[PDB]
Amino acid sequence: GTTKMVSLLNHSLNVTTKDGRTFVGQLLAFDGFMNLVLSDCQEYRHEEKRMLGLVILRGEFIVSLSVQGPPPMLLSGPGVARPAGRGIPLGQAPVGLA
Amino acid sequence: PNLQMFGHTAEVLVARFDPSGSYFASGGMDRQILLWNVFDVKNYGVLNGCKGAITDLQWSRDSRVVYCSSSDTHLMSWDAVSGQKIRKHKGHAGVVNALDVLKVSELLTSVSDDCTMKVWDSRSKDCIKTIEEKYPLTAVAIAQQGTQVFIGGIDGAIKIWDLRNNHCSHVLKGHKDIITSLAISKDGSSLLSNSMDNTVRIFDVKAQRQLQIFEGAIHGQEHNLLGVAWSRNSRFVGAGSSDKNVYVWSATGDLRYVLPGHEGSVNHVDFHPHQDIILSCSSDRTIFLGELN
Amino acid sequence: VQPALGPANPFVTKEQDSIKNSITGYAEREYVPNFVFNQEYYANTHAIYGKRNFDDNEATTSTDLKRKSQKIKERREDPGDPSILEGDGAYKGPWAGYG
Amino acid sequence: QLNERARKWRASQKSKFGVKRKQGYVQTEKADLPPEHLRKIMKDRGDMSSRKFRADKRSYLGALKYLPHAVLKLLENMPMPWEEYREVKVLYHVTGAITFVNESPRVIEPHFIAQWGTMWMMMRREKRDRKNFKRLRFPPFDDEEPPFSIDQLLDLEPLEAIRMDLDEEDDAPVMDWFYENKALEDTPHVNGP
Amino acid sequence: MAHPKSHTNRSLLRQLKNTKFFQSTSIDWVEAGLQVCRQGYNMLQLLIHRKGLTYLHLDYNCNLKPTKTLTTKERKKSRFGNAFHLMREILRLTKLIVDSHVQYRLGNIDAYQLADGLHYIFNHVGQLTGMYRYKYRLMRQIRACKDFKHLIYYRFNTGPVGKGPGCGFWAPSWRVWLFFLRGIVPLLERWLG
Amino acid sequence: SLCIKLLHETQGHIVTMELENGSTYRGKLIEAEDNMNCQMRDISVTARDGRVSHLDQVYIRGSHIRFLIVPDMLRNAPMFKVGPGRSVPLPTRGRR
Amino acid sequence: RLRTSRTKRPPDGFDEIEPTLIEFQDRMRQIENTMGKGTKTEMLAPIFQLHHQRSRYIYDLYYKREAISTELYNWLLKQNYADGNLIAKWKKPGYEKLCCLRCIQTAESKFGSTCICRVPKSKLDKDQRVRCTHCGCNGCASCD
RNA sequence: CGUCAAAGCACUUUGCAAAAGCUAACGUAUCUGUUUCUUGCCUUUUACCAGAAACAGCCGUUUGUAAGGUGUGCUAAUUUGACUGUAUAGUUUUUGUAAUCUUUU
Repeated sequence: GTTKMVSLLNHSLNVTTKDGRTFVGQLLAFDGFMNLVLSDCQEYRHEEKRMLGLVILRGEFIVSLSVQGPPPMLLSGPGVARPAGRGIPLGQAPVGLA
Repeated sequence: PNLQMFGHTAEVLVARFDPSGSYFASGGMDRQILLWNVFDVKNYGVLNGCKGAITDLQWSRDSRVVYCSSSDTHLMSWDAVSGQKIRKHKGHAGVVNALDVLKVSELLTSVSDDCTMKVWDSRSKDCIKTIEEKYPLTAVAIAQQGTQVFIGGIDGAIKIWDLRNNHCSHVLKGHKDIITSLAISKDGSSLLSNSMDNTVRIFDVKAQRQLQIFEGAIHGQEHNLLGVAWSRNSRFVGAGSSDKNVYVWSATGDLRYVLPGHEGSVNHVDFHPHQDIILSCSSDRTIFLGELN
Repeated sequence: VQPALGPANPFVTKEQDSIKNSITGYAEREYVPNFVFNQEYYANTHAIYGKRNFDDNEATTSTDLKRKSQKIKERREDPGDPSILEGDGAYKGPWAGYG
Repeated sequence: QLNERARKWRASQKSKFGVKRKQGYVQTEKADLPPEHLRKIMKDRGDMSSRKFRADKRSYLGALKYLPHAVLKLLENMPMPWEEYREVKVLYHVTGAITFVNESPRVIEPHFIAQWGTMWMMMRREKRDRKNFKRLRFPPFDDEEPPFSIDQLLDLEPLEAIRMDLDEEDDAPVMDWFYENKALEDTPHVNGP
Repeated sequence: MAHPKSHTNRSLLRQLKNTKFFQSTSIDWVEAGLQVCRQGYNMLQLLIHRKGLTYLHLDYNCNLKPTKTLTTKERKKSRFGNAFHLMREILRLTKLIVDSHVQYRLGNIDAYQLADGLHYIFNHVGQLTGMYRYKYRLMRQIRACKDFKHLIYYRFNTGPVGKGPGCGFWAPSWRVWLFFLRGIVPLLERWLG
Repeated sequence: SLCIKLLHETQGHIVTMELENGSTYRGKLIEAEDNMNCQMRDISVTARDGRVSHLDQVYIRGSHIRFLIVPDMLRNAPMFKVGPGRSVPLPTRGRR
Repeated sequence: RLRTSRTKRPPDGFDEIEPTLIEFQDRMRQIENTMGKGTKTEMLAPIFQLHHQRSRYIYDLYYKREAISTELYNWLLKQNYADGNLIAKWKKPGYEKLCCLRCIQTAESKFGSTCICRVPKSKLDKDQRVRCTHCGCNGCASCD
């Protein structure tokens, strides 16, 4: 399967681990064991913070996943114009009759 | 100026501005929607794919997505920024004739020759509702509220249906023949309607009687669906005719501007959302931007 | 509209009065779907024939088309059928003649 | 009254959009005729003598311009020795004014080499075991004599022509088509026709 | 060799097929050879008569000759030109190639003789058709077809079985004359037009 | 899988990691594994107490690793498509 | 399409059909070789009419009476005894008794379309029933 | 082979567009002409000899796209793409060494 997991790719995530710690950052790479790779990571042990960088977690260590934010980031047809004119028709009445 | 731009190969039908007032779209029998600028009046994308002829455009109220109503059951959807296909809303078993859109660009209504009205979501690719009458339907309009949908058929009976109830609440009367285009005001308070009796009547939305029967805009053997519009103020009414003339009314029951220019039957007249301009289209393969100083 | 104004030339014969693009009459381009023109043309012809015929021939109908076909159909010779070059069976086809 | 309204309506919509319909008419492919239709025209016209075709005669010179182009389509189709006759396609002026052979020979190359090699097999073998080889006379038919009646040739029957003795045991996977015109037109060993 | 130019495909033979004046059908090769060989006979006759040049008659073997014997005043009217004659002698060839098939579909000839026949014709076109005297380049297409003969014979002929007739390996000698028409056609229209 | 190849690519650089033990180790990485074994040198351990030490050579078991911490340039590295019947990611010229 | 001795034989059912198919060839030559009479357009009318019969025969033998094997019917078409292009239309409704493929060409006609024959007798007049010029149709419309 | 998405499908007829982007057979084929020059054989010019450069035609090829035709299916078949595609309860991840208590700030 893993169809849902590809959809998460390149989003800022909030990942709770078995220790209780919570890592945060974008998701670059993903596995069948749920090994996650995360970019520009920050733990929140708890009024606390730390800067790590690139972090590769195991599957054993991970508990839950949750998105913090969204993913980060016919030329010219034939037609031609002209000016005015607005000719008057001598005849009245509809197009087909006469 | 006036600006009579050429471009299409065959009979053009529908031409509309964005809600913003920065583009045209146009497309008829060509199987080609051709986008335009307003203020250096040049073409843009050739939206290609529809395997039936187009019968109705309508910009999404985001001014990005466009919706068609081909003669081969499809209702297409186009990214006007890029110009790629999004979907093919496959449903009806016949030729679609009209489209309508809401504020919320999400819901669409179409009208077949299967005698079936159908409401569409831009997320499902299927019908939300299916209202089967009996005789092939032709014109439809949805209110600003996102509640009342007006149907126009062959009986001369503009029926009114809500999205909650789905009951024949009311039926407009006194129109002897055929409806070619409904049109709700920018209030949500009154319709316009072209009959084959040439009585370009206005109706009420809430008591529900007539207001003013306008008379002087002929349909004949061609059997094209002719259009009507409300001006941005809702002062003027712009009805085209098969007499090559754009009969603009005063909405008080007075013909003010009657400007010719086309060499063939006229189809769908429109108005710009702010500055006084008139889009007028016609089998002829031509289009005008009639102004008032 | 803005009318002309003046006394109007009194002499003016029939031949001068009409506005003519090309001698006989004014001629201008038209944009009628052809199907309308073809449909229109036939109806007009029937009326012209009818006066010459002197017969109205009733009105055009539904179901009575089948009666009109049968009435035409009955007189017409039976198809020979395939495989008979010769007569006494023979193979008259759509060629067959009513009589 | 409503039933008739719709009947008129639907038809008008059908002329505008109509399943298989062009601008109004029903479009179709230019279907090719019976062979006898062309053959008759050649007989009836003859030597452009009679008045009945005094109209055509203006066009007939008009054709002259495109004669050199008819020769060239014809010779690039010549049937080849191993073939008994070959069927072709044609454009004719309904006036009976020219016949354009409208095929290109078109052939699969290792195969065609093979064939022409196999000719050069028989053709040497046959020169050594004949003794009295009678080469053609030329101006095959005398000057005065008028050209051949086509209807005579359709009776004659073709007569057999070169080919080589392909033993079944050894040349199994070519014997069933090593002497066709468009070899394996029917199989998946080629596009289609 | 140039590297080919970008272009949309013109194709004459599918334009003519799109007007209502040409129809399509499928027939036998030798029929449509005779068809041409005739068509051209008439297309010259009608030109000869329209000039009122009615004291000359073309033989059915594209051979032009006077009957009356003329004054110098009546000869200057005859004096047909470099084109018509080239156009004619291209027919005289087409007649030989076709007749020499007609003739093998009577039985007269039989295949092996016919292949040889064909081969003799191409390799000797200088001698059967007096064309070279209206288009002297032509003596290049001739010289080549002679310079194939040599090359083949002294590879096939020799073996242990070499003297006369037989051969019939015409394919190379045939090519030469096709590619010639490729280049003449276009010019010979302009001249005939 | 890509989460393993990234590891193999940080061989040579200096790595930080965390074990179930509770302590973190820092040093040059010499060899890794698909299991997540490791082989490092000049390691500077720091436990829960804060106690620093030195370990010349070390082997590990992946099962015991919680997570790694890898150099910054290893985010521009290529992440391939892999395939159904291949172990190592690598780039792929052939069919698919 | 001429087959000779020393060739592939056709399928088994064939040689019952043989006589009738020769009956057509014999008649067809008799039209070619003879001279017409009226206009040079009319002169060619009896080719198309005959050709229509040859195909109906086979269209009859395979689709109604059922006296032929699929193997043979196909062999007949890819041998040009019967026009498939035509027979195709006979299967389609509306064309169930059509004369000649040439009467259904919009592109032949001065303007517009369709050999007057193609029109259902119902509508058109008594004066203009007449006959087609191509083939000498006379009410090819499926019914009238 | 498996999944998902798109699309009728295979075969065919015309129309309309393109076809050095980084040195390379649109065509492992190959013909005629015009102009400008150079040499041949020559005096009637044409018709030609055999080299060059510059332009042209013609016989063909490929691709995309649009509309059609035949046969088959639109209660199906086929094509086309895309893909982080495999099954493991017994030691390195998904059938647990967990559970529980107490003290310090």
